Amino acid sequence: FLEPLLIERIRSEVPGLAIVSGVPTLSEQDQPAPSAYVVYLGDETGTGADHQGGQRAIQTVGQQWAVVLVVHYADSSNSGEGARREAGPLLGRLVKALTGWAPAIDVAPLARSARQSPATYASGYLYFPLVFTARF
Amino acid sequence: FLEPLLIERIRSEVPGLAIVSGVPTLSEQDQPAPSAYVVYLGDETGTGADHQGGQRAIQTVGQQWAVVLVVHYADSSNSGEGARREAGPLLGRLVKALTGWAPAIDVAPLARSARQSPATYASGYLYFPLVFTARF
Amino acid sequence: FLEPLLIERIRSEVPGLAIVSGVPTLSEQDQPAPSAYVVYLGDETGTGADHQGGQRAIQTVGQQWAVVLVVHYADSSNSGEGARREAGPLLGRLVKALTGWAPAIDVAPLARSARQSPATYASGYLYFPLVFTARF
Amino acid sequence: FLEPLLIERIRSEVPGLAIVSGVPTLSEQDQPAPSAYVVYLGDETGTGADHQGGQRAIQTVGQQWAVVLVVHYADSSNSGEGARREAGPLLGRLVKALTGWAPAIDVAPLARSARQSPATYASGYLYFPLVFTARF
Amino acid sequence: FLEPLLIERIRSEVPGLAIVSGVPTLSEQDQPAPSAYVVYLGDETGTGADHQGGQRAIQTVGQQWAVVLVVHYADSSNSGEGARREAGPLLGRLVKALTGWAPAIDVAPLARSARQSPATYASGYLYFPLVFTARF
Amino acid sequence: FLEPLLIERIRSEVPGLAIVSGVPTLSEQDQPAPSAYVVYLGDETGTGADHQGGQRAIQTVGQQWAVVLVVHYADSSNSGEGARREAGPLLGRLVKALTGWAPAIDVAPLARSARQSPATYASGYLYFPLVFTARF
Repeated sequence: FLEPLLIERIRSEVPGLAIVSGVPTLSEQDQPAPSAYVVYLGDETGTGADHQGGQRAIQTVGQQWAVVLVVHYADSSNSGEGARREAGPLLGRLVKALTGWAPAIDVAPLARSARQSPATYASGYLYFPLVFTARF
Repeated sequence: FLEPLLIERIRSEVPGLAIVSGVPTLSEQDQPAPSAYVVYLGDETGTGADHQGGQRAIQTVGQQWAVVLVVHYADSSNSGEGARREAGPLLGRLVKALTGWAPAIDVAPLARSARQSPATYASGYLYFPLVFTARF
Repeated sequence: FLEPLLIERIRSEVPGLAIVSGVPTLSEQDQPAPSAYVVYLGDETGTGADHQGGQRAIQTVGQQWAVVLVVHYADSSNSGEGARREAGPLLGRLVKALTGWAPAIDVAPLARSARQSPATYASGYLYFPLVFTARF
Repeated sequence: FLEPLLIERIRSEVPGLAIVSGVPTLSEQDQPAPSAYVVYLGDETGTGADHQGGQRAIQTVGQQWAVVLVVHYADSSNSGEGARREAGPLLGRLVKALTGWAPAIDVAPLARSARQSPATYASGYLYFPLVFTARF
Repeated sequence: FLEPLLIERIRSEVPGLAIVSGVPTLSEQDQPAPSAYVVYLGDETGTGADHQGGQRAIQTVGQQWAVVLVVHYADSSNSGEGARREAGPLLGRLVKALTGWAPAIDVAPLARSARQSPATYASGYLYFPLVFTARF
Repeated sequence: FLEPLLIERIRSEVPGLAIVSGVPTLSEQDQPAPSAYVVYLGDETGTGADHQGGQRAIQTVGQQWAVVLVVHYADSSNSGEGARREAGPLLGRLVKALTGWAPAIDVAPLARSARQSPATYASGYLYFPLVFTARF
C-alpha cells in the first residue's frame, strides 16, 4: 500500500504522439505511436503458509501483470527483424522500471521477471502475451 | 443484522458536488467530485468450525468489501504526487468509519484492515483495487 | 410437495399501491409502495446421509430463499433512521409468515432464521442482501 | 433407445386451446390454456459401478426431467385454493404417464417420483420448480 | 490423422432437397428434407494410463460425437409412429457408416455405439439427444 | 523469449491472393486462397516438478497451438479426395516450420507433433481441429 510513490516515476508518458488514449483487442493498423500497452491477466492467492498472518486474515497476495508490445516498425508483414531485436533494450527498460523498481518494501516483494517470459505471435502483424509477476 | 444503526453515521454524503449519482467502470474524466466510490468484490463462506452453530445452519459468514479512489487532483497524467499522498489521511478516515466502526457486536466481527491493502494503477489516470474484509 | 396450502395465507398482497408488479435491480426512486421484494439466491444439495433414502434417489434438498427491503421512508439519503428501525417488527413478520410457518411437515423442515442474517447497504439509498434458509 | 414406442401415448395434446405453441420464462398472463409446460434441468453421470459395462464405455446415464404447472384458475392473486388442490390428481396423472410408464426396459429404469418433489412460488401468480428423475 | 480417407464415403449427401444447408436449434417446421443433422457435444481426455506415451505428450484422446434426427414424417403431433420405427434401420445405417467404419487404425479405435444411446423428446414435434463415442 | 528470431522465417505469407486478412468461424465459401488459418486452443501449466525453479516463481509453461486447414480444392461436397491427400505434404511442411523449428533453446522445448493429431469434419465442406503442443 505504498507503490504510488514510485509508480509516479515508473510512468513517464512513453508515447509522444498518443494523447489521452486510456491504454491500459489492439488495432495494429492505426496506432499513432508505440505505447507501453500494459495488460492484466489475473491474480494469485494462497494461505496456510508464511504469507498468512494473525489478525485481519490478510496474506502476501500474488499479483499478475503483463504488457503488450506494439512497434510495427521494420516489421509490417516483412519479417520479425526490428520488432523484438530493437525491443530487447526496450523490454529490459520496461521490465526494470514498471517492475522490480519498488519503494522501501517489507512485505511487498514486487517480483520481477527478466527472462522466462515467452511470447507468441498471431494476427499477422504482432502479438506478445507477456507473463510477469507482481506479488503486490 | 444490526449494522444500519451505525451505517447511518458511516455514510455522510462525502461528495459536495455529486448529487444522486448512485455511486456504489469509472469515468476519470468528467466526475464532478471525489466521491467514496465503494465497490463489491465477493464473499467468504465456511463451515465445520466455530463459525457454524446448531439450529438454522448459519455460520459467521465472511464478507468482502472494497472501495475505489477517485481524486485526479494534482495527478492528471503528471505524477502520483497528491493522488495518494493526500489520500493517506482520507484512506484512514474511510477505512476507520466505513469499516472497524461497528455497533455492539457479539458474532459480527466487522473486520478492518488498516494496512496490507495493495493497489495498482492503470488506464493512465488512477486505479485502486482496494482489498478489505467485512466478515458481516 | 404441500407448501401451497399455507403459502396461500403466507402471501397477502403486502403493497397497497403496487398492482401487477410481478415483484419476485430495484429502482429505489419510483417504487409506488414498499412491497415484499422477495429474491432468490441458490440451492443446497447433498447425499450420503440421513437426507438420502432408498428408491427414487431423492434426499432432503436444501433450499435458499431471501428477500429485499424497500422502504425509503424516513431514509432518503438522510440517515438510517426509520429504514430498519421500523422494519424490525416488519422483518419479524416477514420471516415468521413467509418462513417458519409450514403445514403438517414430516420431511419438509422449512427452516427459518430469526437472527444471524446480516445485510449491507449500497447504491446510496438502501440495500439488504438477506440470507435465509428454506430446506424445501 | 426405445422410449418413443410409449412416448407416443405419453403425449396426448394436453391443451385444447393452445395450438403449435412449442411448449417444451412463462407468461402467466396471456396463456390460452393450461398446457403441460415441461422443463429441462440437467443430467446425471457416473462410472466405476454397475452402471458401467465393458465395450462402448457406456453406463446407465442419469437423466433429469421436470415440469412447470400453469393453471391460474381460481388462483389469480387471490389465494392458493384450486391451483394445486385441483392439480393433485393432475400432478399424479402427469407423473404417472410422462414418467414411470416405460416400455419393456432392461437397462432403462425410467425412475419416477410420486412424492418428495417440493415446489416454491414466486412472481406473484404461480411457480412450480418440479424435481423428477428420468434415468434414461 | 487418417479419417478423411473413409470420411469421403461416410458422407454421401443424405438429403436430396436440402442444398448448401451447412447442417452440422432445429426448425422442425420448414426443413426441406430429413438431413443427417449431426451435432457436437464435447470431448474426453485423460493421462496416466496406456493412452499416454513418451515424447509429444499425446494420448488416445476421447472424442464425443452425436446426431439429431429430423423426420417429421408420419409424426406431426399425431403419435410417435413412423418417427423412430422407420428410423431404426436408418439409425443403424447412420451409426455404422458415420461411426465404426474406420480405415486401417492402430491407435484410432473409432468407438461405435449400436445400443445404449437413449433419446428424449421435447418441443412437441421431435427431439433426439443422441450419445455416441468417437475416441478419435 | 527468443522465438521471433525464427518466427520471422516461420511465417512466409502463405496465401498469394489473401491480403491483409488478419487470419489468426471460417467462411468456407468465399475465401480467396488457402491460407494457413492458425487457431488458438488454450494453455498448460504446472508446478512442483523440474519445470519450477527458484526465484521468479516461473516454470516451463505448457503452451497450446493449433491450425485450421482451408483448401476446398477437389473437395466441394464431392468427396474427401484432394482435401487432405494433397495436404499431407503441406501438413508436414506446416508442422515442421511453424513448430519444431526453434532457435537455440535451453528451457524452450518447442514441442512438435508429427502424428497423433486427429481431425474431424463438419459443416459439410471441411473442418480440421488440429491438436499440437508448443510448450513455449
